Amino acid sequence: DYYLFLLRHSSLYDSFYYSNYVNAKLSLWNENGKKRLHKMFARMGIPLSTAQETWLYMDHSIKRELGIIFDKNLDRYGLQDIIRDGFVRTLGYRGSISASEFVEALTALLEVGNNSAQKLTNLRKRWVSNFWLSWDALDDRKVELLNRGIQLAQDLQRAIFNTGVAILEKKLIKHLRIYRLCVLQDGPDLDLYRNPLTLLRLGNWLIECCAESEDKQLLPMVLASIDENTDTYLVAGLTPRYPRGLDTIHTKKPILNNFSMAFQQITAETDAKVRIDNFESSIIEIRREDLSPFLEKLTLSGLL
Amino acid sequence: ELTLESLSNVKANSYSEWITQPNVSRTIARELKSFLLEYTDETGRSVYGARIRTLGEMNSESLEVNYRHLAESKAILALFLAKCPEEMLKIFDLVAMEATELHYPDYARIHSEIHVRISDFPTIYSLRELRESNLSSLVRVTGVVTRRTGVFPQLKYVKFNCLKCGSILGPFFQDSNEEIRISFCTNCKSKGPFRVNGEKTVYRNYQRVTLQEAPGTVPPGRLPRHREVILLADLVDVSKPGEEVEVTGIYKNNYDGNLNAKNGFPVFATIIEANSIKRREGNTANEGEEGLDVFSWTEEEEREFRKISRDRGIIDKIISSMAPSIYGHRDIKTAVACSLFGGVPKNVNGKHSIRGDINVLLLGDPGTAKSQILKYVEKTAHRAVFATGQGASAVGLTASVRKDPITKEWTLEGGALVLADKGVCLIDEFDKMNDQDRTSIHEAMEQQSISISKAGIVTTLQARCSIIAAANPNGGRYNSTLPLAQNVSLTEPILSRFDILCVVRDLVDEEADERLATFVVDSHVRSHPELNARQRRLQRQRKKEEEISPIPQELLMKYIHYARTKIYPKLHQMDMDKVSRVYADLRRESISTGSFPITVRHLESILRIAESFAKMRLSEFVSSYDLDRAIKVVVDSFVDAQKVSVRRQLRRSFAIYTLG
Ligand SMILES: Nc1ncnc2c1ncn2[C@@H]1O[C@H](COP(=O)(O)OP(=O)(O)OP(=O)(O)O)[C@@H](O)[C@H]1O
Ligand SMILES: [Zn+2]
Repeated sequence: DYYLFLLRHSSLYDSFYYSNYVNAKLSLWNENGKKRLHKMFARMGIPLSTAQETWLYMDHSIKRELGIIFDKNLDRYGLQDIIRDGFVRTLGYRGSISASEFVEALTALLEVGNNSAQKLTNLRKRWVSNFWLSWDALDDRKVELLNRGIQLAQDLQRAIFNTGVAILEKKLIKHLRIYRLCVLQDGPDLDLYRNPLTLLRLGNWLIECCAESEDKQLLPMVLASIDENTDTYLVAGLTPRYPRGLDTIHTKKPILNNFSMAFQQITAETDAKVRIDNFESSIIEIRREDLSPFLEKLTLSGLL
Repeated sequence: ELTLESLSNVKANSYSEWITQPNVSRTIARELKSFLLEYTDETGRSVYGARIRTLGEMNSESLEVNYRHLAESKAILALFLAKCPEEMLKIFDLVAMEATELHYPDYARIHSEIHVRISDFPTIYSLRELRESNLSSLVRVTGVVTRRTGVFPQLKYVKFNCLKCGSILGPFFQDSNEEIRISFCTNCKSKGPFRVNGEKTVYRNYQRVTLQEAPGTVPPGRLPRHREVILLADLVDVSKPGEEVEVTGIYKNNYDGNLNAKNGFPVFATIIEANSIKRREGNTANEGEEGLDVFSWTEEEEREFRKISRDRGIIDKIISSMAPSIYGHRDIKTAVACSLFGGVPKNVNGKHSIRGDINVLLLGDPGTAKSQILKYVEKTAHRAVFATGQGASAVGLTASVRKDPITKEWTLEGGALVLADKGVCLIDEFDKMNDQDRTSIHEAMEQQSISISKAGIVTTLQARCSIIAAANPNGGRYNSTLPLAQNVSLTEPILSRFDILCVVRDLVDEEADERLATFVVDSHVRSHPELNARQRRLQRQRKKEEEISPIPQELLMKYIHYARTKIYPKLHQMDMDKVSRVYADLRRESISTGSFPITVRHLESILRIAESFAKMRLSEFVSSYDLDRAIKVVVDSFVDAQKVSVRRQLRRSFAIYTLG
């Protein structure tokens, strides 16, 4: 299999387009990356019309020789790391599913499915409710729910890409000495980032984009998102990651997350209106008024 | 083997036989490949390598080769191509495919053959001056498309089968104008029934068109001449019925029984097989420039666009470069630039469509260079149509219904607004026009569509067009002591559809007159018509452009085309309260004292102008500067159309919004 997003349930062009690794290695958010991808597809010998067809209805001859075409061409563009081995499960005259696609469908089912304290309580209740929707999809009888999860995953990844290009083009990322800050205050569809998993998706997109950047640094990142209804920011701290294909000389116990201790230290000393109640200690909910001072304290907190 | 010196001497008393000899055709191919690989221009960059690189990216099937390049070096091959096109083109296509398979190996799975499109042939003929000496040679002819047959599949490798011997005949290349005639069998040794060998065959796209002579070329008062042109694959549907085109092709002859029967002499029919197509509809810049499309860009040109797009004050230079020889009238130039770049159309949930084009009106005194500005807009725009006054009708700016001469069914034909889809329609002397003809554009100005219900045809067309109109006030001159509604005859329904209105007044001022006269006299002095010389001409023509144009016009045309084609800015973060307050104030100050209709339709024009100013910078997001500039433009367009009594108060009242 390949490090491609939902290959067997979408086109080949879509798989190459919405991939974190390909986007990091080719910078598809601007025009140059799209032109480079078109040049690659032209060189490989696959017509642009054929690469946009559904996987089931794709040409048999092209599908048969995909491995050789990948092996002989992927090295020129630095994408030789997309080839790997995985696990594929098939049940009768139904169709093949890979483990990666299954976990993305499950995550999509988790994310979307189905006076401020009550507002937060209803959101948490819906998040609890989504658990049974994800639970039902593990049974072989309920395949329509798995298909629904696949569609939801496609839509969610499209939204993440759309927000990420806006973040990257306007230079919203601010490089402080200790960490890198990104606060999303205005824009469309900020109601998708009230869920921690969607913000983790966007953070994984940004970290993947930064890891392959020629700039050599390992600073942690802070991602903040506003909810108008609750007037609260949801703030998450994300650890840096080494490049995927880098050697094992640096390999060790991975970089440690130090945001929990810093958040507890700042919360204890000052009477900030923060909520640290999630299982993940790196995700907090801070009132709108306290965001700008609190972060300043974090700048002097250290351990980051 | 032979040498380029040895191709000069000719044998067989015919050039075609000399070219088709096996030893000559091996030197020709090598020389053509060396020309393709090793040619460099003045700057030192190989152009055909870049063209081949772009070909695979775009999944193109054709290559464009300039005749001047192949004539400057290897002139013998240029002469051979000029005299004998058919045999040279077969070899040149093969060498082109071989050169293409050096950048994109395995490209044969996309396209199996590469076609070559010749450009900039030196000699241009008219249809009236074609004679028999031009038979079987490459020619360049201008004309006007009249009628188009439509696309049908045509056989490429024709096969035959004979039953009594069961023989299958080898593939035959069809002439595309003469039916393949076979009567002898290699095996049957006698006449036998021949089948078409059903299935297992290769087809091509075929189309036919008729070119009349252009009215400008035809001598005044004489009948035009027409000819037939065959368009093969990759060239179908490029030309449209009504456009004016230039075709490079091969002039051929064929035997027709009816022509011999009627005339009474053994005369032959002629037809042109098209090789290259260039559009000339609205183009007056055909005097210079090289290529098949002067609105297309290369990679280095796109890089230069992105380089000059990040300079501060690009909008100011773009505005200053509009109609450079006209002095003053900067608001008109700003409106023209905003209309040229345009806005962004929108569709909300697939049920609510919002227009994204800016319309401009110019109402002014005589002798203020409005028509010259319209002509400049016609020249710069990619697609432009021109009309004036009583010379246009209700169905001449719209779709008309005609009986097809062949099919004999009622059919729809195009018009001025349809010929300028995604373009500009210019209407000079817009007030000296019938009301029935003027009211035909009401649907196209806002809904951007045309609906016809005539003679059993019930259809809706699409006209995404922008209108820049010029008019004269009542009495020929503007009374500044009167409101707008009494200086024009147009009513509210047509005045609301315009985005920007420019009132041009001529006033007595000694210093202004002196400056205008000095500028005009200097312009007349400049325009007086009295290494390689053909590049000395270019450098001298650039020196004159240096003074009054911050950027060259040829660069600006491609800049505008690229900006319109690629960029689509959005409005994520912006100040809603300022726009709401401005709209409410404008609505209040209209009924109280004013005669300029303001509705919800004028709220969206500010956003459209903001998106246009964002496009000017090649940015994907609208900032605060662009929105503020749009608000300032809209406010200045409203204040200066008032009476002299209340203008000073209105300007002061509206001055808080435009602080910058
Ligand atoms: N700054 C200028 N203002 C006005 N006219 C100018 C200027 N510079 C040059 N001219 C010349 O003045 C002449 C008058 O222009 P033009 O014929 O367009 O006037 P008009 O009254 O707007 O025309 P029309 O009635 O055809 O719309 C033209 O020859 C034009 O080139
Ligand atoms: Zn036979």
